[PDB]
Amino acid sequence: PNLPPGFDFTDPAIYAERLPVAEFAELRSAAPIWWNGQDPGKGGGFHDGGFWAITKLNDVKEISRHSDVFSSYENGVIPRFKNDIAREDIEVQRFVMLNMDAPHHTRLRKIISRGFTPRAVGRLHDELQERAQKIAAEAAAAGSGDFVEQVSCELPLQAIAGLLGVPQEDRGKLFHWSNEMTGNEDPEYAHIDPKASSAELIGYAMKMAEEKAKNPADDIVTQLIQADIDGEKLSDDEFGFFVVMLAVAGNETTRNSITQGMMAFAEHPDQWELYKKVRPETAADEIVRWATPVTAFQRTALRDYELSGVQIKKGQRVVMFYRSANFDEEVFQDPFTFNILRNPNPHVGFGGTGAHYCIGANLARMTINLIFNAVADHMPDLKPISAPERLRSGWLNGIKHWQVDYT
Ligand code: HEM
Repeated sequence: PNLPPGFDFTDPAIYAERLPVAEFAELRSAAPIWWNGQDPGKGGGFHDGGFWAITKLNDVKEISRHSDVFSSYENGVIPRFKNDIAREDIEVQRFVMLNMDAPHHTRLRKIISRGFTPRAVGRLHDELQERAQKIAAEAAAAGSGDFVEQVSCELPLQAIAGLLGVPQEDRGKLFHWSNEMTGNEDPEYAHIDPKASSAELIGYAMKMAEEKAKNPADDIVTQLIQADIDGEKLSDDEFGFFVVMLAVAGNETTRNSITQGMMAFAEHPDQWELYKKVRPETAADEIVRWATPVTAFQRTALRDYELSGVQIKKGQRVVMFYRSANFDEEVFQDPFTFNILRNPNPHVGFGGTGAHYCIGANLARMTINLIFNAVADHMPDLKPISAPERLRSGWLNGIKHWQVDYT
C-alpha cells in the first residue's frame, strides 16, 4: 500500500492532529490485512515488532466472534501505551472483564448483565432527561465556552453514577477519579496518575459493596453482590473492578461521541436541521459510527488462524481498526455521507458482535439521544468559535476542548 516508511496506525502523534482516514482507505483498497511493523523501542509497550492491521468490517466481526482463538487476556485489548510502560502495568488490566477470556469472562459477564437489563437502564431515562436539559440550559446561559466541559462531559458520568446509585455528595470525587483513569500521552495530562485514582475508586466501590451487603436495598448494586440461584455474585473486589471498568468504558467514549456528533452536525447543517425537526433516535448510531470513540482494540492469536487468506501466527497481535471498518464501502452505502436516518446501521463502534460486545450500548445511545434533544431545545443555533483540540492517544479518538458560541 501507498504509505510512508515507518507509518504506524497506533502512533499517538497522528491522532493528536487528525484521523488517518486516507491511510485506512488505502489499506481497505490495497492491503486490507497488513503487517504494521514497529521499530525497536516504539511498540507502545509491546515488544513483538508489530501487529496485523485489520481494516474491513467483516474481518473485525470474524475476529470478535472467534474469541476462542483471538484472546483479550493474553496482551489486553489496548493496543498502545507509553513506549516504556512496564509489562506489569499492561497485565494489571486483566483484573477487569474487558481483558478476560472465557470461562472467567463468561461468569462475570452473566453477573454484570444484571445492571444492564432493559429494565435497569430504562429506570435511568427520566433522571438523565432532567439532567440533560439542565446541562443544556446552563451552557446556553453561559453564552459560549468549551463544549466538551459544558455539554459533553457530565451526562455520561451521571449515567454511571445513576446506574450505581452513587450518593449525590459523592459524585464530585467519583467524577474526579474517573476523569483521571484513562491513560494517554497528552502533554495536557502528563501530571495525572491513573494508578492513584484507580486505587481510590476501587476502595470507594469495595466499601459500597460491604455496606450494601449489610443494608440490602432494591437497587443494581444489591443485585450484583447478592447470590443468584447458582450462588453467583460479585465479591467485593470484583465489584470494585466492575466500577473501575465503568469509569473507563462509559466515560470518555460517550463524551467523545457527543462532541464529535456535534462537530458532524456543524459540518452537515442539513442534517442538523433535520435532527431539530424530527429528533430521529437513529441519529445516535450514526453519531457513534461517525465518532468511532474507540479507534482500535486488539486481540492475540492463541493458535495459527487463516483470516481472509492471511496466515495469522500463534502469539501475533491483530488490531481491529473500528475507525476503518465503520467506513467500509462494502458494508455501507456512501460511508462518507453523514446520514442520521441510516437504517439498518450495522456499525462496529460498540465492537463486533461477540462475547465482549459493549454491554453499555443501549445506555450510551439513550445518553446520546437525551443530550442532543437538550442541545436542540436550548441552543439550536450554536456555532463553533475555533477548531477542536484532539487528544494524543494511539487508541482513543478524543476531543479535549472545543470552543463554541451557543447563541
Ligand atoms: C458511545 C459510547 C461507547 C462506545 C463507543 C463503546 C465501545 C465499546 C467497545 C468497542 C467495547 C469492546 C467490544 C468488543 O471487544 O467486542 C466496549 C465494551 C464495554 N463497554 Fe462500551 N462503549 C460505549 C459506552 C459504554 C457505556 C456507557 C458503558 C457503561 C456505563 C460501557 C461499558 C462497557 C463495558 C463494561 C465493556 C466490556 C464488555 C466485556 O468485555 O464483556 N460502554 N465498549
